[PDB]
Amino acid sequence: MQDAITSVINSSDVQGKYLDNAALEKLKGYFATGELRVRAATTISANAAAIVKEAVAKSLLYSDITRPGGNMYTTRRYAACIRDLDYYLRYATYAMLAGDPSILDERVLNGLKETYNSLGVPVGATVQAIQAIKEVTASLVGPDAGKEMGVYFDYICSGLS
Amino acid sequence: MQDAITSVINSSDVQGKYLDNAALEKLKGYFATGELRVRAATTISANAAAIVKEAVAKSLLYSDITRPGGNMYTTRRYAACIRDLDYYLRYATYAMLAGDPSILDERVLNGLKETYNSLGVPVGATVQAIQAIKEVTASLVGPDAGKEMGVYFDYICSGLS
Amino acid sequence: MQDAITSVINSSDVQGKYLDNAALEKLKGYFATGELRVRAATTISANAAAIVKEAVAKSLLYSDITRPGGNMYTTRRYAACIRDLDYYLRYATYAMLAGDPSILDERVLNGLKETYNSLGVPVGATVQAIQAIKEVTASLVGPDAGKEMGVYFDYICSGLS
Amino acid sequence: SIVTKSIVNADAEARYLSPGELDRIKSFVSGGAQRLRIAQVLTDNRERIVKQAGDQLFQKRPDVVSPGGNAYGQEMTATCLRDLDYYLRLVTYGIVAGDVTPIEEIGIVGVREMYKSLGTPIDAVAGGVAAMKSVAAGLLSAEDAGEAGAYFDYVVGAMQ
Amino acid sequence: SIVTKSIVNADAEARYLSPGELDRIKSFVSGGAQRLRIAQVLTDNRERIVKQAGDQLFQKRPDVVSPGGNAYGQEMTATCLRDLDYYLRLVTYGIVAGDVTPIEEIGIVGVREMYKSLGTPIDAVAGGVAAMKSVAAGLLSAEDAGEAGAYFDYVVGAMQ
Amino acid sequence: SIVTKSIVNADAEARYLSPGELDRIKSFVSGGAQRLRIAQVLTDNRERIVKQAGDQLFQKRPDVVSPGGNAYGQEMTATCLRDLDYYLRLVTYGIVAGDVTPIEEIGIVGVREMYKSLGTPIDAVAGGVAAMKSVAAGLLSAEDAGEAGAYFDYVVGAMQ
Ligand SMILES: *[C@H](C)[C@H]1C(Cc2[nH]c(Cc3[nH]c(/C=C4\NC(=O)C(CC)=C4C)c(C)c3CCC(=O)O)c(CCC(=O)O)c2C)=NC(=O)[C@@H]1C
Ligand SMILES: *[C@H](C)[C@H]1C(Cc2[nH]c(Cc3[nH]c(/C=C4\NC(=O)C(CC)=C4C)c(C)c3CCC(=O)O)c(CCC(=O)O)c2C)=NC(=O)[C@@H]1C
Ligand SMILES: *[C@H](C)[C@H]1C(Cc2[nH]c(Cc3[nH]c(/C=C4\NC(=O)C(CC)=C4C)c(C)c3CCC(=O)O)c(CCC(=O)O)c2C)=NC(=O)[C@@H]1C
Ligand SMILES: *[C@H](C)[C@H]1C(Cc2[nH]c(Cc3[nH]c(/C=C4\NC(=O)C(CC)=C4C)c(C)c3CCC(=O)O)c(CCC(=O)O)c2C)=NC(=O)[C@@H]1C
Ligand SMILES: *[C@H](C)[C@H]1C(Cc2[nH]c(Cc3[nH]c(/C=C4\NC(=O)C(CC)=C4C)c(C)c3CCC(=O)O)c(CCC(=O)O)c2C)=NC(=O)[C@@H]1C
Ligand SMILES: *[C@H](C)[C@H]1C(Cc2[nH]c(Cc3[nH]c(/C=C4\NC(=O)C(CC)=C4C)c(C)c3CCC(=O)O)c(CCC(=O)O)c2C)=NC(=O)[C@@H]1C
Repeated sequence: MQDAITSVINSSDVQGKYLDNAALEKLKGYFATGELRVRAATTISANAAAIVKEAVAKSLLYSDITRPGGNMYTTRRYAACIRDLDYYLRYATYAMLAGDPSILDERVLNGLKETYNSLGVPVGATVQAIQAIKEVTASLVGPDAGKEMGVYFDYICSGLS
Repeated sequence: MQDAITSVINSSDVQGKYLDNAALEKLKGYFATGELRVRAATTISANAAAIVKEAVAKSLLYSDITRPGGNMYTTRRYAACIRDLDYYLRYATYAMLAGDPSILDERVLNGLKETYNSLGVPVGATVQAIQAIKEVTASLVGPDAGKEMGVYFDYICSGLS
Repeated sequence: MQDAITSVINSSDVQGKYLDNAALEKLKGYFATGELRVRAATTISANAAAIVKEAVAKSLLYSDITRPGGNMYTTRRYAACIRDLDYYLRYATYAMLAGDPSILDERVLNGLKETYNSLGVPVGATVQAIQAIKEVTASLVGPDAGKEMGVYFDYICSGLS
Repeated sequence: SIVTKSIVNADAEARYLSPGELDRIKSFVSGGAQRLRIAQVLTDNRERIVKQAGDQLFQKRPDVVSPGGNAYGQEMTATCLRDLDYYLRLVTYGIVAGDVTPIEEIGIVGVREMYKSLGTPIDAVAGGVAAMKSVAAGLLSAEDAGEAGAYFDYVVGAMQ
Repeated sequence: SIVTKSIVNADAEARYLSPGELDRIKSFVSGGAQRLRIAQVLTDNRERIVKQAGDQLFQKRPDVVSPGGNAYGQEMTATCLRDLDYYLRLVTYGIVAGDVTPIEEIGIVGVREMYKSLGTPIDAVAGGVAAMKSVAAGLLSAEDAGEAGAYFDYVVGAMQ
Repeated sequence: SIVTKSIVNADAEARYLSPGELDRIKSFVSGGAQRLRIAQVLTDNRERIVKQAGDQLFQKRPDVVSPGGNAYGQEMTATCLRDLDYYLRLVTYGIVAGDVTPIEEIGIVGVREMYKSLGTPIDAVAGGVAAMKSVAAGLLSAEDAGEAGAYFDYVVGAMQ
């Protein structure tokens, strides 16, 4: 994976260049936000089970998806689905700390669509649950942190298409 | 895998239903003749090595297949071939007890044709050996149990075709 | 793998034949070359690092390939590349001792092009480096040994194409 | 079912069913009609079994239907009794199958994870299933109650 | 062959052949004509070697050519001698190769499974190969019999 | 950086960052402006740092710029100073990252294998990098020289 710092270094290194004014400005941009990323990560980590619970209650429960025949029916599938939502929240939080989505390509999305397609896991309902996680997270971390987390939630959703 | 019993349970569970008259009639269908499946399985298990030996003697031995240049020449290939016939008999017997061919799709047939084709294992001669196993099995378990076993042997042969 | 001896044995065995006049004459032909193969192998072994160094200096250095943005930039990629050339020289020397290219198919070429293609390793540049290894090797082992080594270097190159 | 479980156990040791496994299957099939009759009694009496089990549970754990409790309010109480009806249904499946596999695969794998996310006290769910066993036992012969009771006991033990 | 064996050993330690491995190859190929003459003499005498070894085996293991025996009757006896002819052929391959791997790959991997399926007592097959060694030895110099004998002994040991 | 390292550690144990990992990130980013200023000094003075380090190395190791030496002659001496300029650039990357990973991944993994193939004396390369540290230290506060010095020291130590 890369973070916002290693991304700038990699871009300079492939050119054989010392960090120029544009590179140093990009690094300053990341350093200026670092404590705000740590604050958002602390809040999410402390509330991670509660964020998933509220998102599930707003987007999936009391529907055909949890009723007999639905993809979230059976305790095994209920548990797999909320485990997946715990993964999306934890990896989106990593990506937000890094200020870079590369961890999502490497550790979340690689073969995920093909796995969902082989098992019959519904992508549309998964994207609705991720959208609920995005909105519940935003309610706790504030609009700025919520929009930044939303970039990474949207990146996961797009990777399922 | 599923058996005759779990197929009925799964069909009731996907509808959220307790077992209705139609489901109970299907379960009675399995219970009515289940002891005949157990009897045939007892006879096959007690005679498994002898069934494969006689089938090989009738269908493969003293031919171009076991002579230099045939696919059963070399002790390694001879042993792999009779191991494959032991697998077909053991799995066909499981499927017959279950009254369901799903174990064959999951544990025998998945990528089997492609494997044989990549190695140059002759499918025609394999189907002839399976036909000999069907006839030798029938001679021991009787014509009616022999026909039921033949359903599962034919399922394996079709999966190679 | 096979060598020139097991090639004759394998050809006799697939026909069910004891070694005939042609088989014994072919084995004599290989035994008569054995000391010349061992001589060439001893010279290559003693000069293995120097052969790769000279081949690299003639085919890869001071180009876009070693500069930032080229595939040999970074010490890790430089080292992986000369390790691959060490492998080609060592395996070509094995194939020459054996008088048979089968070790190349089994231990070098199986999925190699696909691996290079997935990593972005330039195959054209690799084949040019192998061609330089062929010419440097020939200068040390003499024209007859150089031609025999060139059969195996050409075999690796063709397998990468 | 006992058939699939015997096959899976034999397949894991690359062997035929033992004569002991085959004898258990023969015994299962021979009692098959009696297993269907037990399932039919639980099916026919499901309203009584669930309602009376609910009443017993809420007498021992009135906290779960008090303010702050997971089952507080008409709608959450109804959902609680729906879950007991789900477990009674799975117990009927286990009884006809002669093995806990259908119960395990539908209602036990991941059960702790589900109820923990929902905030449901799983010790009180287990208490509701134990209550259903006692009500069901009142509708059956001693022999039939012993057989049905083993499946109730499996659910209670898997939630503890 | 001795060449493949040296290469496989070198490859497993990511190295060129040792000076010792290369010296063994030079010594082997220098003796190559003498090894080919051993193979030619055993080939020229194959009918004699197999027939006389068969007679020795059947004298010491009368069970295999008696009622119930795997080789009982003219046709099964003939098939038994065919198998001894197979193993004599593989022994000539090992002798010219300087290594048992050609024998192992054609006639040893899976040999217990094959003979167990056929009902052939593999200790009697080993006895027949040991008999061929003693007959073959009578047609060779002491040095040549010692070399040939090592290949027969490998087969006998791999069947025990 | 320390950010990637903390995340990779957390990911390997399937957990959120520990409070200790989060505190390391907060400490790192708070020192960010100081790290950028150190990188800017080395970047602005790169010509001086490389040229003067080169002169010091060639005075300690005149053999590398004498006949038979790897850097002998105008063209090879220029390539030698190009390599020192590479290492100064990587040191600036390490300083902004707060750890050695960019230096390791670009210029240390495989470095002994590269220089061995080229015939370059890697103890003299290490000497050149040590010289750059001593020239750079003359342009920095004691505190800044201590921080920058750790990155030069990492390169020197990794080439022994
Ligand atoms: C929840 C909103 C929706 C589901 C989810 C659901 N997923 C699965 C199976 C599943 N999910 C994953 C995902 C990951 N594994 C990882 O290690 C990572 C990397 C961080 C991810 C993203 C995998 C690999 C699998 C398959 C293997 C497994 O079970 O662990 C299931 C189970 C399907 C089944 O087996 O039938 C379900 C139910 N389902 C819904 O209906 C929701 C919309
Ligand atoms: C016998 C009637 C015919 C053969 C058979 C033959 N098969 C193979 C290799 C082989 N077979 C399988 C099959 C299975 N493996 C499994 O695990 C299962 C599921 C239980 C099955 C059905 C596999 C996977 C393979 C390849 C790997 C292996 O060898 O174990 C060979 C060997 C070919 C070779 O390597 O040269 C042979 C000879 N040959 C005939 O001529 C008969 C008609
Ligand atoms: C040098 C002439 C050219 C390169 C080479 C280059 N190769 C690789 C990675 C690499 N190469 C191999 C090859 C083999 N591994 C084996 O075990 C064998 C058989 C003995 C061979 C032939 C592999 C499998 C791999 C990938 C895994 C690994 O790194 O070991 C790289 C590294 C790519 C990277 O990860 O960035 C390079 C640079 N590059 C050029 O530009 C030259 C033309
Ligand atoms: C009653 C004894 C206890 C409760 C129960 C309770 N459950 C729920 C929600 C609920 N329960 C399930 C259950 C299952 N899904 C399955 O696939 C299976 C296996 C067959 C079961 C058992 C689900 C899925 C849900 C979510 C709602 C939905 O159906 O989508 C609630 C409601 C909680 C809420 O919404 O806040 C309650 C009250 N609560 C207690 O306190 C009793 C001990
Ligand atoms: C003689 C010393 C002992 C016997 C031998 C015996 N063998 C057989 C049948 C037989 N054996 C083979 C052997 C091989 N196939 C290979 O690929 C190789 C490697 C080169 C060998 C050694 C085969 C394949 C067969 C099957 C027949 C065929 O050729 O297709 C028999 C016949 C048994 C039967 O048909 O009932 C016998 C008698 N028997 C003894 O008792 C001696 C100890
Ligand atoms: C100077 C302190 C010492 C030298 C240096 C020297 N180097 C070379 C050749 C050379 N160096 C590299 C270096 C790198 N490639 C990378 O990717 C990195 C990581 C950023 C490094 C450090 C390469 C690739 C090469 C080969 C030429 C090319 O650029 O393609 C030479 C030339 C040697 C020759 O051609 O004979 C020299 C002189 N020499 C000394 O003696 C000093 C101690």
